[PDB]
Amino acid sequence: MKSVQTAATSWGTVPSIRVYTANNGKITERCWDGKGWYTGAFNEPGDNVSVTSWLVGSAIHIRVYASTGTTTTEWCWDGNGWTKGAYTATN
Amino acid sequence: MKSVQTAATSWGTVPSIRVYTANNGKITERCWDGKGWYTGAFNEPGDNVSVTSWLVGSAIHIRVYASTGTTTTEWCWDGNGWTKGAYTATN
Amino acid sequence: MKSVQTAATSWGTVPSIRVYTANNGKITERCWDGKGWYTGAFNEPGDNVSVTSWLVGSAIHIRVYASTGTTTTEWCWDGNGWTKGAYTATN
Ligand SMILES: OC[C@@]1(O)OC[C@@H](O)[C@@H](O)[C@@H]1O
Ligand SMILES: OC[C@@]1(O)OC[C@@H](O)[C@@H](O)[C@@H]1O
Ligand SMILES: OC[C@@]1(O)OC[C@@H](O)[C@@H](O)[C@@H]1O
Ligand SMILES: OC[C@@]1(O)OC[C@@H](O)[C@@H](O)[C@@H]1O
Ligand SMILES: OC[C@@]1(O)OC[C@@H](O)[C@@H](O)[C@@H]1O
Ligand SMILES: OC[C@@]1(O)OC[C@@H](O)[C@@H](O)[C@@H]1O
Repeated sequence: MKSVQTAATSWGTVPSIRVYTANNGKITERCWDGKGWYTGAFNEPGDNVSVTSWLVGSAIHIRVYASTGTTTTEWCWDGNGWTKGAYTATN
Repeated sequence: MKSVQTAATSWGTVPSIRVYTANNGKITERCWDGKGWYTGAFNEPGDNVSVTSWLVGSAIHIRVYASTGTTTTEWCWDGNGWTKGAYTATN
Repeated sequence: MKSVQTAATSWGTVPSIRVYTANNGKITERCWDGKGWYTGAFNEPGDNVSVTSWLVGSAIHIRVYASTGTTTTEWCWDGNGWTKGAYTATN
């Protein structure tokens, strides 16, 4: 019995938390902004996940690294929707 | 599981570091505060681990996400003990 | 199928990002500082990887925890080359 795999990030002092879970090839996102957990907009394929985030002033930026096989895809949140990032592995 | 699985967080400029290792279904904690590595109070079940933390002043707040199977348990350090948090993977 | 396993850290407001990938027993590093992804100096054996980093002023310090079997090795970046750290899982 394998286990799901998670990645977590947080920012500010409320704080906001985002937890990403890779489960059966699908990565989903749960969100905390101080008043209960809810399901976020991130939904992308992957068996492995890592995450980092940074603030510019008050604006959060999130990068999620989703891996299937040997291919890692980066996904970007910059305040107005998830988009694919430029990340590639060694060529 | 071939190898153990780790997660790490750090805070301040000394820094303090906490490293969580999932090994044989148990997660344990090693701590650095600038003066040598020692074993921390965290000990909970899990095959997978992730962590995030934030400061309020000089006071650290840690959240560890411990997963076994498809069950992810959030553990909260807010200065005095590890308490089960409100996190669920789905409302 | 099995997939590679990653860990990510970031700092500053550009930001700089480092992504560590464990692939078939080797951990390598990809780097972003605003101007394209490139291959970093980090290269160490391991089947699992986690990372944390902290700034002291504008100087970044990175700790990478590489695991093979039950043995976790800490690798330290402090501005001038990767060195093995004092981390042990026991004692
Ligand atoms: O406010 C919720 C939300 O917009 O926060 C930023 C990202 O985590 C999004 O996926 C998420 O749906
Ligand atoms: O704004 C998108 C982006 O430029 O952000 C920094 C890195 O995450 C890049 O790979 C990514 O394409
Ligand atoms: O000083 C050690 C300690 O109290 O630091 C905060 C948490 O990491 C605890 O598990 C840990 O025992
Ligand atoms: O104080 C505990 C708590 O409220 O902290 C913020 C989140 O980690 C919650 O899931 C958790 O229950
Ligand atoms: O500029 C790239 C670099 O020096 O940045 C700090 C560390 O990530 C190093 O491994 C890496 O080669
Ligand atoms: O400067 C290296 C070092 O002292 O930094 C703090 C911890 O990462 C230690 O394990 C490590 O040896």
